[PDB]
Amino acid sequence: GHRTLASTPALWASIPCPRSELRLDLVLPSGQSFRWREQSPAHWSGVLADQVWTLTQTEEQLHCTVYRSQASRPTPDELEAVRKYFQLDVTLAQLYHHWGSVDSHFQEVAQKFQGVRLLRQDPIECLFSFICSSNNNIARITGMVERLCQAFGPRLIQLDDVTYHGFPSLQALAGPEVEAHLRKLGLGYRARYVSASARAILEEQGGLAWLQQLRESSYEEAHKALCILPGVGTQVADCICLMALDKPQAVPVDVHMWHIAQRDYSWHPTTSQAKGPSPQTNKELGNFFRSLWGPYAGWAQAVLFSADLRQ
Amino acid sequence: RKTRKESYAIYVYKVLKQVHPDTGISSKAMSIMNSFVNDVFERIAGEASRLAHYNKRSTITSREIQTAVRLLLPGELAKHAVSEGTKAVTKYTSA
Amino acid sequence: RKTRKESYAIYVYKVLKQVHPDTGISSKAMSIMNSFVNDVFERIAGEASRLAHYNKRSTITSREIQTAVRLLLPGELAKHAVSEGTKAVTKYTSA
Amino acid sequence: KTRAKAKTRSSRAGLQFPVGRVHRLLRKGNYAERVGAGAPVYLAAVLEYLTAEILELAGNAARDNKKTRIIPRHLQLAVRNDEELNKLLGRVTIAQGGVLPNIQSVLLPK
Amino acid sequence: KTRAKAKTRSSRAGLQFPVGRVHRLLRKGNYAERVGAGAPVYLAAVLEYLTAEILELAGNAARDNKKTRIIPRHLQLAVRNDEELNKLLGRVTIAQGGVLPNIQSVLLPK
Amino acid sequence: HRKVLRDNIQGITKPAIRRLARRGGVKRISGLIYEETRGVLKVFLENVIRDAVTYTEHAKRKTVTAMDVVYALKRQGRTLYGFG
Amino acid sequence: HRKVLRDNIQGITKPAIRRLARRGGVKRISGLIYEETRGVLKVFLENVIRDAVTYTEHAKRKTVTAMDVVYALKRQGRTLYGFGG
Amino acid sequence: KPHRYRPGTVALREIRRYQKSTELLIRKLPFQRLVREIAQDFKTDLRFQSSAVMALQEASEAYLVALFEDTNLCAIHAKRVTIMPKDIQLARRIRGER
Amino acid sequence: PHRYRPGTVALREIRRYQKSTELLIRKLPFQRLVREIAQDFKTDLRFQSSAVMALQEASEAYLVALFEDTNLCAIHAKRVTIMPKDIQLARRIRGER
DNA sequence: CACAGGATGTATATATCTGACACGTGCCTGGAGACTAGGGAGTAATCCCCTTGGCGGTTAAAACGCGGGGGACAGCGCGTACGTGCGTTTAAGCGGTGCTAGAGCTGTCTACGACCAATTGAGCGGCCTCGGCACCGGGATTCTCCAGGGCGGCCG
DNA sequence: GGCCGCCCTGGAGAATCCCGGTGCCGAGGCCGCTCAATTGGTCGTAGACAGCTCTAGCACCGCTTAAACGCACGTACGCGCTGTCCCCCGCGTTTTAACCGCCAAGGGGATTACTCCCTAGTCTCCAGGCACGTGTCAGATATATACATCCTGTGG
Repeated sequence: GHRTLASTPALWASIPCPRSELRLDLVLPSGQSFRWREQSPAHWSGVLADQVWTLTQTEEQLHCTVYRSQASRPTPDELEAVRKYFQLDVTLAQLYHHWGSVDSHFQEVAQKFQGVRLLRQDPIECLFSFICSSNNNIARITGMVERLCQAFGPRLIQLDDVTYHGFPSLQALAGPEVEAHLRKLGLGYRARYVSASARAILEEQGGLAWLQQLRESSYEEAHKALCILPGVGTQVADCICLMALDKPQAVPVDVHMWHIAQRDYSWHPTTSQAKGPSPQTNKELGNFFRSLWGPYAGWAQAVLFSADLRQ
Repeated sequence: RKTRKESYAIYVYKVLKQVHPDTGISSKAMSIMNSFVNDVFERIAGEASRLAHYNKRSTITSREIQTAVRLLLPGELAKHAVSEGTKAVTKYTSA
Repeated sequence: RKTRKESYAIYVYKVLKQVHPDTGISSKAMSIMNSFVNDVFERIAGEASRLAHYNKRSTITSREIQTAVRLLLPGELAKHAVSEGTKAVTKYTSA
Repeated sequence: KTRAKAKTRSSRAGLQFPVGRVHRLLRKGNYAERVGAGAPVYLAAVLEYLTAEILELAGNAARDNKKTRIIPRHLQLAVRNDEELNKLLGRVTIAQGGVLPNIQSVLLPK
Repeated sequence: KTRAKAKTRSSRAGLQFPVGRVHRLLRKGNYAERVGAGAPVYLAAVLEYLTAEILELAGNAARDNKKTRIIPRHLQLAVRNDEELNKLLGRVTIAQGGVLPNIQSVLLPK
Repeated sequence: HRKVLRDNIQGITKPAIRRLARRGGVKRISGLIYEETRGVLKVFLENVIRDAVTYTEHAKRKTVTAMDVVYALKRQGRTLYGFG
Repeated sequence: HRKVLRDNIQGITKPAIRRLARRGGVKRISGLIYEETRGVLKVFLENVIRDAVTYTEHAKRKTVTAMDVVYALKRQGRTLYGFGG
Repeated sequence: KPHRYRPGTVALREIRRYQKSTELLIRKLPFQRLVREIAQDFKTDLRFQSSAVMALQEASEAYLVALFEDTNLCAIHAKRVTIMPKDIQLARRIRGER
Repeated sequence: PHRYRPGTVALREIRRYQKSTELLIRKLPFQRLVREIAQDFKTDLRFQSSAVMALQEASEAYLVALFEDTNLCAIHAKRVTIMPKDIQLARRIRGER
């Protein structure tokens, strides 16, 4: 079972993370990841880098524990990796103050919201998690990702309810018959969007090296390269750039964001001649958000999305 | 010398000769005719007994037989049977 | 004052009280049960009469009733009815 | 004792079927306590008419088959081809009678 | 006069249905010339058993329907839910009894 | 006091036949069923009532009792319980 | 001689059932018809023979006469002509 | 947008309601008039007990319900859910009424 | 070779066996079947020849009538081949099951 | 796809048994004559109950209409299953014999059931009377159905 | 720029179930009382039982051959799928006639006497039909065709 605060006192790792700068219950279940589940209050658990990380939030520190195999005191490299994953080097207090100064609506929203941060996931893991994240509820996508990990991931241990496995390897997803096998699992048409987004990585784009080289590439070139892959629309490409390529300028735009804009910001497509989901409307909304907030508008977009879900 | 078994052989033969003067009957056809006559007799007699019991009478008369015939025989068969029975009863009472 | 009519109401009620002491009956249900008893009586009596006529007997005895019950009631109903009838006849003769 | 000449009750009614035999059968069939005088006459007349009708139809059927003797097949044909007799004998099986020639229109070739 | 105490034939055989009434009905029903002594007892026992069985099933149905009086619907349920009773009463229509709940599987939504 | 009735077969309305079919367990009914059904009903009565009238003629009565209908149904093998 | 007969239902051969169907007007017969027909025939014969043997036992006889079969058929509403009266 | 049930669910509800009930389905007066009209052809100036008409109505309803059950079985046999006059004719012919 | 088409011989057999009147089931197998069935009810039974003939006549008539009903049921379903479901439907409607 | 010819049943003609049916005969048992008696049923008079007929208010149910969605019906393809024909094998069919279990009739007589006079109590009918059931009101639960959900590629 | 691919929750709305008070009328119990069930005999015959006869059923055998059985080949057909279109269901609105209660009249169903004639019951007598022989001719069998029918290639 998942470790509780009174289970293993000597199997914890504490990092400086104040409550104001981060809210675990407002980020992980807000659709930013589909591999974390809640069993006990203020607890989350997900498999990254073939190791199961369980996270809890205290008043001013963040506690983490690791499942692999029978060792404690996780090495500092894991702490550095999780700090990069959580962007602990970036302070959101200044961004919140600037956003409140430029617009009072964010401050009104952030009156009770303080600590909706962003993640830095593995590009392969984030891409394959968000491939099947189109036109579905968060729970359905999370279950889909869990079933995919069970089917194509190396198992680690059964945590008294369900086995935990590492993320499926890229070689096992580029093979034939994968589409039908995943449709048997119940992925729908998105299963095909997985296959066309796997083989082309190794057979048409240049393998993992091409994908990893985009972490230091330009914004537009990386966005276009991600959009080249089948099934990768503008929204998922922006999400991957923001949460897997370290691109704060990427602002996801969707139905929740559009509803927020039309109900609180009263923004309308000026150049565009319609109000439906289109790349031109997405680009206009992104430009408007960047002009109104700045280069780090993705964090404010995530704050609004988390606020929209909890309302 | 055994127990004599009665049947309607002679009467069916006489009726056949009256209808078709130059036509015979096989033994199997005669047995079928015997069974048919016995079955119709049983049906009419049972219906007459039911009619007598329902009306709290203790006798079976021509009226009961006529009602039983009208109940059992369908269509023009009932009409012709009633006509034949009425003619026979009138002739019997006259002589 | 009128002519009194007989029915199986009291006996059906006694049997019902023996089976289900805390259950009642309706007038329509009592009439239906009376019709059922009359129908079964008529069936068994007619079958026994046919059996007596076929075997050239002139008396309906418990043997004819048992044969009629076997011919009419299907399955375990016949077995249990025969058992009950045999028990009743044995008790009647003993006392 | 020379009484009057005995005349059968069938002769009095002009019938061929035995009035006395039917009277005895009614009296011995436990149908009722009493049997009227005209009840045997009526029953004999009805039986004679039914036998005459069925025999006429059977003889016509046999003549149509170029035979001069009624077999069970002719009786079956006579009963089934006549509507009223068929209704009367709907639940009756005639031994060695066969069935009417009847092939459904769907099964025939076209 | 002082005879022995009158003991009914129903009590002698341990039955509830009337032996004397069944004896009279057989005697006056014109079923046979003579009626035996044990035939009314046997017939009464058979009728009592059948009534007891059908009433037990009807009372069970009434209890399952949360009622303390047996109505025609309960009798219909009892008769049609038992194979032997249904076979015995196959061509019997019970007044105000309705029909068993039975919807074919093809018609149900899927 | 002379009253002659005519065209009363239409008194068995379409909803009545639909209710009977639903009691029987029918989900969809064709539009041509109803007329057909009416005819069937008539034929049924044209048998049973006829037999009943015959019994009424034998008793020298001018009214049709319930027992007459019960006997008429018993002739056709349709024993009815609940009317005597 | 005490002999026991078993598995005689197969004596109702496929051609016999085929001829019976042909008399009824059947043009094509499925292969599974034969077993169902054998079952139906066995049920019918069991029903008739039970009544016939009941009649025979009532008469204290050990021979099943034709009139017993006729009475058994008459009980089931299948009156048969040509075997007595 | 008005709330409309899909075709079929109301039919199943009616089936359940009517099979749960025991009351007569045909109206009393039309059936009584039909009975009197039919009886006129057999004997003029007839009279009926109320119980006689009730018995006729119950017998007719039972017969029609059984016929409709057989018709439904025939319709299902033909891979259909709608009963048609051919189904009634087939059921009657199998039962021997025609 | 002069093979007839699939079904003309069937119609010829229909005509031949509807014109004829003889028993269609062999007598000895039917007699053995009757004796086997009767063994279950009472041991050491004897049968008259007329009894077995009457049983065979009744059996053949019942089977022919059931086959006519089955043929009607099969034609109702727009088919010319009889199947066990047709027999089941016919017996259900007739009231035998 | 219409048609003439080849091949296969099929009905028609004719001789030739043969055994099943139609006719003649003896007799005996079941039907007819004649007479009596007693009860079942036909007929008249009466009570009164149940049916028929009329009427008006209420409103539940039937009739009409419209939209549409689901089912009926026709067409098409295909692949297994069943018809058809031929060679083998099986055991049904026929007649012949032999034995005997059991159906079938007969004679005794005994116990069982019909019938009758005398009682008498069980059960039918009439009358309370109260409790089970029909019903209404209101709320909770359940069942059905459609719109919208961090969308995307496409043919208009 | 709608739009459907695939489908999966979440409400909205309607139907149904549950709980409790109301009230009402019919099921159940009681009570007198009349007729049918029970007692106690008596007598007549129905059938149970023993015995004998002789019929038909059962068993076996040989041996002819019709029929069943197995197998191979081909094609008619059942079955699944798709598309169209039409008609039956669901729902709302308007009409109508069923239903309920009331009243009154009288038709005839049911009960009771009274009588009479019609059928069961006996005895006697005789002839109609049943069992038994027996002859002969209608039908079954076999052979020999003349024609109807089915199936297929060649020809256009």
